[PDB]
Amino acid sequence: SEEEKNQTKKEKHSRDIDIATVEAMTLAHQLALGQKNKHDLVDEGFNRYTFRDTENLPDWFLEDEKEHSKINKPITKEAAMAIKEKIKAMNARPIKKVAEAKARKRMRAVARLEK
Amino acid sequence: TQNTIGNIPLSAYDEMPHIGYDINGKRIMRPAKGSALDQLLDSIELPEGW
Amino acid sequence: EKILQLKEDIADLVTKVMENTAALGRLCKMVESKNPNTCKFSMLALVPVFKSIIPGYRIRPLEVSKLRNFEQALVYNYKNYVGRLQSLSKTPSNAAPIQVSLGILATQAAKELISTASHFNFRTDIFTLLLRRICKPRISTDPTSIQIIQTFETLLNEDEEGSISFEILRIFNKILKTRNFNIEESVLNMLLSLDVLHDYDKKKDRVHLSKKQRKARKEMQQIEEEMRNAEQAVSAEERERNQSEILKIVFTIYLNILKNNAKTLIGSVLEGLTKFGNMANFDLLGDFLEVMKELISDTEFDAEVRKALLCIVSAFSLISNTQYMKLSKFVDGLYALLPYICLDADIELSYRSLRLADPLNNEIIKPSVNVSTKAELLLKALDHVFFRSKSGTKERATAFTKRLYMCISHTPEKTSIAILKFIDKLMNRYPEIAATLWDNALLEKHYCPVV
Repeated sequence: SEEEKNQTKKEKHSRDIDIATVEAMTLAHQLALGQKNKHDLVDEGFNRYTFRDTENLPDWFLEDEKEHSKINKPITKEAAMAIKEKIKAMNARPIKKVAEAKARKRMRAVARLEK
Repeated sequence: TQNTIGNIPLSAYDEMPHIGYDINGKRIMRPAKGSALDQLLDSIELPEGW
Repeated sequence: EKILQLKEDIADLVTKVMENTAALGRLCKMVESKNPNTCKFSMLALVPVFKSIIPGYRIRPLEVSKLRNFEQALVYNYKNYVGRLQSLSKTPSNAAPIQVSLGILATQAAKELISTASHFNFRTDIFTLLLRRICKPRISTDPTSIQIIQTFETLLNEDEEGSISFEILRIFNKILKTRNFNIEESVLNMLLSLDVLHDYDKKKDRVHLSKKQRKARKEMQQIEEEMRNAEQAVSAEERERNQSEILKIVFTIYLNILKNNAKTLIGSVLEGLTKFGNMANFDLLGDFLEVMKELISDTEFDAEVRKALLCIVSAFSLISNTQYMKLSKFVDGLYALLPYICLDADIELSYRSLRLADPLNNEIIKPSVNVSTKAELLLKALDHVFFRSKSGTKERATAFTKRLYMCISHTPEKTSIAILKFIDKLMNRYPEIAATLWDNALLEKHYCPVV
């Protein structure tokens, strides 16, 4: 029962690890295809916003910093593709909603013969 | 690099048993023939660094 | 007879709390260690106390009526209550019979709680305490197991919005990832019970109120109108989120069993993949079928006969379940298998090996992939060819008949009756085509006066 509590330390880790944004996705591409290596990103990591304590500070201050501490790095369409392919869940497009989509478009094709 | 095919689309080699050629010309074979179960698993619970 | 005095002391404490905050804390002080009779007679007596006294609104999120000391009383004492239950049911098979009986009665207490509790935020502890009891390689000495499976089944049949089911299957996934899928098939039947996933659809007598009271009533009605519409929108989004993540959990559970290849579990795996299929991403339908083709091709390198029959029946049931919207290797799967089916002696076997309970409404619920032995698998594969999922094929009608007649020579009696009953239905469809030689006199009086 130790692994029942030790594997969860990796399961919760890989939630703070997984990519959510387009801005993180581009940099993951820039690693994957050989454009930027580890050494290049460690240079880029030193921002306008580095060397900041975060654990001692009250939440009403950090919730105003974190909103406004986002450096607008350039994106790609190549990254936006994959991040839309990452978020799309299972029940996003079932048989039901496909049949319903055609049921919508048939009604539209009828409404343009009503005139 | 060890794969030696540039900014070309990987649309090519989708019908080949190899991904390109390398320096001193030999066939870089596609490494594994995975199961249909594992491929469906990786489209529900996607891999760690996907 | 000290037991009788203790019974009456606890009885007095029950009549105190049911009809007060120090008494419940005293009842938790009763069950600590070393005294088994106080550890069992009160623990099962606190169950109707908690059944009557638990407020279902998610208690503990931190005037005259305090309702804060009472709720710190209920919650803090409930921590050590369930924590005591944790220490009770963790005892392995190599223990004292008193301690083991304490474990059986503890899980009995827990499964009684779950039907009324699991509302407030001390549920995950009880869910671990029952799923860790179910997920064991050996069940032949626990009478509770069948009943706990039943309670989880009911839990997944009232759960409309999907919050309960997701909180169960996260813990359940943890257990199935630590232990390399050593499950008892009844647990995949409780996986089938999930109703989250599928859809299948006066003027005279008035108490007089003040003007300020009536205006308060109008405002309260308007607040409740907002609560109706907002909770409808929230739960409609919650159902979508829970479907999206439960289907991720359910399928990865299934396909990892399809890695390990346990001989008994595949039937229940394909129970799930056909029921909870057609609610996936609709790009996965081609992927599911290509998996079924793969699991056919694995058997083509040589128990496995069961697996290939399952693949055929499952595929046709999948496409016949596509109710809302608008197959070569599977018909050819049968056309190749029919020698191997009849060449085996294991055609008739009741199949009650490791499964304990027949899950829910087995009279109404038709287990459309693993109905009986294998005789009804041949029947339902052929029914799912020539009566469901078109594939008309008069050529294949003549071919399947000519292979069945080279299978009558290798059949038990009941199976040959059923096969000839299907050939009667093929004479209904395609007009071309104790004893031992029964009723073949009938069908061979449908060759000679017809052809």
